[PDB]
Amino acid sequence: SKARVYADVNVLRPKEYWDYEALTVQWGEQDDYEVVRKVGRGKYSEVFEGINVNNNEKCIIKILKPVKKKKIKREIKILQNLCGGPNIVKLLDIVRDQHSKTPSLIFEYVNNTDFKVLYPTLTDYDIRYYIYELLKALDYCHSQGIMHRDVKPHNVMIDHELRKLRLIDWGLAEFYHPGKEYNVRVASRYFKGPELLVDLQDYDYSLDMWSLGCMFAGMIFRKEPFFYGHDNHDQLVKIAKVLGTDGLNVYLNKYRIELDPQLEALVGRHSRKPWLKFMNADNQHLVSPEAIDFLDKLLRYDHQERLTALEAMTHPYFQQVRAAEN
Ligand SMILES: O=c1cc(-c2ccc(O)c(O)c2)oc2cc(O)cc(O)c12
Repeated sequence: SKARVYADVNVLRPKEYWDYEALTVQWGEQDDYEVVRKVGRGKYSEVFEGINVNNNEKCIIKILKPVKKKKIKREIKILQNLCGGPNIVKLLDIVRDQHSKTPSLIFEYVNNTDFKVLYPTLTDYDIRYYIYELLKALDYCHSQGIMHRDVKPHNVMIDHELRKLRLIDWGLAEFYHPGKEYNVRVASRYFKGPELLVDLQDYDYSLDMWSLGCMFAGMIFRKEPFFYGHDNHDQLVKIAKVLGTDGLNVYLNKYRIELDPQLEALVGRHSRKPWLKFMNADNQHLVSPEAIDFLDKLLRYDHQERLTALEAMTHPYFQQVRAAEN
């Protein structure tokens, strides 16, 4: 299996571009940046609104928890490679504590509203707009040879007033190389593509399109997370109970994959549930044939069948957003 688009990006570029292990970091001044207030946290970092003391401008200070240096340089390399791309978070500086050497990444500040509060207020038009903005970021990183591998609302910062969106947390992102077998313990459970869940390791940028599909279903159906598995086995069961097992079977057969007996037994057999069965009084104003058609084209078991980010942006679902831009 191989990407249908941008498969040669890292092939054609100098090794300096994707060989992140050979990076030697230029450390800035730790004292340029002061923590103002904690805003976020996760397994690998803590995140603070900060102040650049030279120019009194806001910034984000992402303090990294202990991890292998390889992973730090990977995230730094990918951020440098993508800095300036549409809707990609801007890495501004890289600094460290002198005594403990704990690194922090300094980013542009985005005046975010949390998705659990923001999304329920978004009109049908806003959903189209912000998803279009997120697609610009994904097509860009894909075009630059990078898979994000952790698309989810928690990693999409939205300053709603300015209608500004940024794709953040590149800490699980990787360079795409034709034929490479990747770790499948990426993404957050509710957003893991079937490839991850059945152990297909030669995946590509299309993994992000599945994750975007999950985010999008959660928005239009007002069911967050859309596929709510308690563990990775359960996650595949939850998918199969919507897409149906006949489709899973064709998929597995195509890529010569068999499930673990325990996993196979848990998935069982399930008819496909048509998308309209998720419409209700709460989500009615958001669910249209174009939304459904676009969703259907993202949530396919076969990663090769999913729309690319570039095709996604051209879907008639976005035609109003494109017209506003043109
Ligand atoms: O502007 C924000 C920027 C970031 C951020 C930026 C880059 C990252 O690699 C990351 O992991 C988080 O994270 C936030 C997290 C928040 O809760 C609120 C925010 O405004 C931000």
